[PDB]
Amino acid sequence: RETWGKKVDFLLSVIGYAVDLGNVWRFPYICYQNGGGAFLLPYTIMAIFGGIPLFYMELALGQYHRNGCISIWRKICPIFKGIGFAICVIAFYIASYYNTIMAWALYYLISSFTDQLPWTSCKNSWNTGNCTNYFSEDNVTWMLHSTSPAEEFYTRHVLQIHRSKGLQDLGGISWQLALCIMLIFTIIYFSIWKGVKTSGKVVWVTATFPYIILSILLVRGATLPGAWRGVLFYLKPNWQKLLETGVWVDAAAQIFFSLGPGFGVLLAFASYNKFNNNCYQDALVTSVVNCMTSFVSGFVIFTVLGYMAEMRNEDVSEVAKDAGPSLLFITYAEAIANMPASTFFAIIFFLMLITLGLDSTFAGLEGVITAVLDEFPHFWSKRREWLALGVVITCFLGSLITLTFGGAYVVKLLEEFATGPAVLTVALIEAVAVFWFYGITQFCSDVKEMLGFSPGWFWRICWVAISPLFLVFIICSFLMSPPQLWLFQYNYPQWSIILGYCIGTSSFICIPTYITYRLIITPGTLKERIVKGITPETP
Amino acid sequence: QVQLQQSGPELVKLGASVRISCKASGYRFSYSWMNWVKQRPGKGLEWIGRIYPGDGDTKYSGKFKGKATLTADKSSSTVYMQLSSLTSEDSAVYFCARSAYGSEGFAMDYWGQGTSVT
Amino acid sequence: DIVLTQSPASLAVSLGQRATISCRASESVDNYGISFLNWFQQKPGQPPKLLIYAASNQGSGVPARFSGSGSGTYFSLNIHPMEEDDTAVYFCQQTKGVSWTFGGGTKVEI
Ligand SMILES: CC(C)CCC[C@@H](C)[C@H]1CC[C@H]2[C@@H]3CC=C4C[C@@H](OC(=O)CCC(=O)O)CC[C@]4(C)[C@H]3CC[C@]12C
Ligand SMILES: CC(C)CCC[C@@H](C)[C@H]1CC[C@H]2[C@@H]3CC=C4C[C@@H](OC(=O)CCC(=O)O)CC[C@]4(C)[C@H]3CC[C@]12C
Ligand SMILES: CCCCCCCCCCCCO[C@@H]1O[C@H](CO)[C@@H](O[C@H]2O[C@H](CO)[C@@H](O)[C@H](O)[C@H]2O)[C@H](O)[C@H]1O
Ligand SMILES: *[C@@H]1O[C@H](CO)[C@@H](O[C@@H]2O[C@H](CO)[C@@H](O)[C@H](O)[C@H]2NC(C)=O)[C@H](O)[C@H]1NC(C)=O
Ligand SMILES: COC(=O)[C@H]1[C@@H](OC(=O)c2ccccc2)C[C@@H]2CC[C@H]1N2C
Ligand SMILES: [Cl-]
Ligand code: NA
Ligand code: NA
Repeated sequence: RETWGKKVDFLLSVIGYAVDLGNVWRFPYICYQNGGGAFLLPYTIMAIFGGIPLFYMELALGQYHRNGCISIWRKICPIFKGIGFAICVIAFYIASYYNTIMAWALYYLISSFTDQLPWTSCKNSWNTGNCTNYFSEDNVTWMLHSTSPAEEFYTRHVLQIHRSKGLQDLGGISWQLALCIMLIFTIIYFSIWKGVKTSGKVVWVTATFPYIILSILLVRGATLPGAWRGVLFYLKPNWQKLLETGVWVDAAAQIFFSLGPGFGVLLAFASYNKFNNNCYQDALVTSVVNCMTSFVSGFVIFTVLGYMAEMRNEDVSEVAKDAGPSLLFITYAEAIANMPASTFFAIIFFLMLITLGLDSTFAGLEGVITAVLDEFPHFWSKRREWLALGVVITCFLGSLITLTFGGAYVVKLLEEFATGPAVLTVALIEAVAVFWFYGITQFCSDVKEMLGFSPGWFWRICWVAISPLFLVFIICSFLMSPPQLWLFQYNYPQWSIILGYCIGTSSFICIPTYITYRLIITPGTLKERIVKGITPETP
Repeated sequence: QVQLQQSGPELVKLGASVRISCKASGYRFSYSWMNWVKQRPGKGLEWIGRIYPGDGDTKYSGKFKGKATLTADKSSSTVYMQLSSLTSEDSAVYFCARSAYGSEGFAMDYWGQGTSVT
Repeated sequence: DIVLTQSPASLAVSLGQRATISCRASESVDNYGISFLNWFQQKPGQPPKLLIYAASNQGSGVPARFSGSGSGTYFSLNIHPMEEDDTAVYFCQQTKGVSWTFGGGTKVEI
């Protein structure tokens, strides 16, 4: 057994895991759409009530048994051992489109290495038609079908989405994106080549650059004309919108996604921690750091949006007609194109996005490797490198389909599914199993032995009263509202929803399949069949 | 409708210079490349360069980097063209054209009238 | 500077006979699904007129008889049927993002 080494290593690694590429655009969009400037209070309430306890429970579970994401269940509740496979498939599905977005960002960074940014003007070949969506319009002009030059650069040069008619006409593979994703994959492989030592060494570098980059971006945005309007927009309470449970559900989903319990990463990271490590302080520090990082990201995003709106002489939120991964590569692309310092700030922002994605990718791959390996302890000789190569190859094969010209469609389909109810249901299953079958009193005694003091009654009542209730409420709300995907001038067909539902179900279906397998594999009567799978196996 | 107007023919002595303009109207002047071609008497066409009125970026194909200069004036919605060190070898007719959109492969659909330069 | 060669240099095609003109470049002109090659046609003492853009789509004021097709390196332009007013020189030109070059042209007689 190997430990994390330095305590700061685990803290930095889990902090880098907490910060995500999707935490810079989804959070501002969900705060603007629901709640507004008053969205912080329901967000904080939902956080305190249901996200920090889940993080603490996952950290304690990882630190106690020092096992992966499949053997922990076998140690606590063998009847629910399919959670590891569900976590693995969820991580693979996420990592496909995640590496696709990494390739897109790397291509943007490579193309942003010239003195003149290619998306400033629409005189290039990829930009063809509408060019009336510009900055500082001296003369009045308005067309109902205008397209920004940055949008043309993103959708016709990087993505080349104009060559595909949607999910049906999915043909052609971009070689530049292929090379970028190959370099990203080999960088990831070299980062987690040996084990957690190299992972911590690279986290020490790629987890501090994003923070100074964000500080530079904030100080640049503050000294801009019109940043005050964006500041008021981000800080304009709307208490009338807080009277329905939709905003609370959205805030709970956002905080659960940001903290990320049940992803199979916290358990693996805490498995490498010392037995006498205080997980309470670590969990609290990580939670507050992630919350402040999300708040700063929302601040800078809204400041940039307000500056853009002031430059376009119009109210804010009118320059954000599309929400998602394209929001960055459109709005920020235009902002840096109009910025006095274009190349430097564009490169800095692209490097920030690259690091943000890379940290999460290392965390997920390390968690998957730990989960797969800990099931087979007899492979500690020279199997780590082979397993890393295998998981890298699997991720590459999964992202190959997303690497196509029309890969943005499948990337968005995965991101809306690959990340959603499939992970929340897994987290709910984990929590319900731990707090009903393993026993809340047993877990409290275990964590007291770990630290030295019994946990307070607040967590004891929370884990059994409000966390599963909030999780099941989130699941019910999400399952009762079918999604309506909308990419650039394209409406997802009916069969796309069915495909998304089936791929989302294929992850959650692991738990019932393992339940049936354990029921049909454990000899005994009908009543003793469940009993065997509930009591933990003797060491 | 898109109409391109060109000046009449001129006479150039040995080592003199000429100035050729091209008035563009009826469309977005600042969002369409302006390119000029050279047609020798009895011979084929010859591209001479292009210029973007909205950005002022000029591109040269052959050895006309120091021989031909392209300037644009958005105030009057016209594109100018200047040639230096003109001899009898280039005693041809120079045309003016506007490039189309990118999705049409920078089509050279609209032409001018051509000026007979001696 | 992509070099474009047009063959044959002179075509002798009468009424009722298909007139196929093909010019081959040196490098591929397809980058985003559009072939950066256009075909022109000029009469003696007349400005040239665009016939087809992107080597696959007909122009605005161009008769449907000036059909063209091709992708990659080889492009073809066929006129069927053709009249006595088609005895004009046809030029094919590339529109790459670095430099543009013109061909040689075919002298169509009758
Ligand atoms: C406001 C935004 C725009 C930028 C703010 C930057 C901070 C969010 C980053 C920059 C450096 C990061 C710190 C780098 C050093 C670590 C040491 C770590 O200390 C420990 O608890 C363990 C160390 C040990 O075991 O000795 C606590 C988190 C912390 C302060 C990190 C917390 C988050 C920091 C301050
Ligand atoms: C400055 C504002 C506008 C930023 C918005 C974020 C904060 C309002 C949220 C984010 C994280 C929340 C914190 C997450 C960690 C907990 C630990 C908690 O510690 C305890 O003593 C309670 C647990 C116990 O005693 O059993 C006190 C509240 C606190 C700091 C929360 C207080 C409210 C916080 C800071
Ligand atoms: C219990 C077993 C379940 C097996 C798997 C079932 C999968 C069912 C198909 C996917 C269901 C819908 O999937 C989920 O839809 C919700 C809304 O409904 C989307 O949610 C979206 O809109 C909601 C508002 O309604 C926002 O709060 C949220 O941030 C946004 O992402 C999720 O992004 C998507 O993950
Ligand atoms: C500006 O964008 C609009 C729509 O995004 C373009 O309108 C479409 O043009 C294509 C090709 O010209 C037609 O096939 C579509 O039918 C048009 N859409 C509609 C709703 O009519 C417009 O052409 C663009 N401007 C350009 C390219 O200059
Ligand atoms: C899309 O989900 C993620 O990126 C998750 C996470 O990433 C992964 O779990 C992951 C898994 C496999 C590959 C890459 C990332 C980073 C943070 C914390 C939870 C969540 N994100 C907000
Ligand atoms: Cl958040
Ligand atoms: Na987060
Ligand atoms: Na990260």
